[PDB]
Amino acid sequence: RRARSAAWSYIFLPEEAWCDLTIHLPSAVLLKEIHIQPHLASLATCPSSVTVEVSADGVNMLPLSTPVVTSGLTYIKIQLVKAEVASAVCLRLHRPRDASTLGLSQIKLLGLTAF
Amino acid sequence: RRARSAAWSYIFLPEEAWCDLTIHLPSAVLLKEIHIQPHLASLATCPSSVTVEVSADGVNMLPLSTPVVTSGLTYIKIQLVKAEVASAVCLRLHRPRDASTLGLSQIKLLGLTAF
Repeated sequence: RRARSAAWSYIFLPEEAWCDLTIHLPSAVLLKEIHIQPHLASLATCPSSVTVEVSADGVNMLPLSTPVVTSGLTYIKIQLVKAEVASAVCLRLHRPRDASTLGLSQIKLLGLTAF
Repeated sequence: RRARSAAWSYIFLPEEAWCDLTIHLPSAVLLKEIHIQPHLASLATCPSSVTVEVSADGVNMLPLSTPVVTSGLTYIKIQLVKAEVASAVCLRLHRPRDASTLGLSQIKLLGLTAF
């Protein structure tokens, strides 16, 4: 807490409105919750809206729902009502409403494997 | 900048969702823009939505429009299309979306007097 430096910072072009982060798990697991941690020192760099793309095959992303508004949140916790298999998870992050830089502290993919 | 302490901090009760700040000008002036500065060190304490109540008589508040969403903004600038007389300005500030404390740095009422 109060690290004052973003772990990952993205610079937005003026034409660009969505930044993609794609996580390829080594094997397909059941996915229940996804936790995204914005930068606590500056919530101006927090994304305005985050939609979540998952893929059971890992190459064809069939996402989950509408984009969730994440403005003014110290911690983004996205929880699935239905747990679904996902060998790859892609995250489209919108441009922040005021700042032009995207600040993320940590991305967590919580779930269970079989066997 | 980076003062790390809010100039004014409000503690929210769990039942309370709106906090009112009422500014009584000594004389009625034309009002064009209202500038509200949230706490720059922590935008978790920034209000989620701010509606603006003005009053020409100063005792009967006839507000201006729907509440403006202010989540994730380093600076709240509210500008009137039509300048209206206002001897008193009241500001209802919503509870922040994540934090339970309201952090404001400065409130500015920009306008013109006659004569």
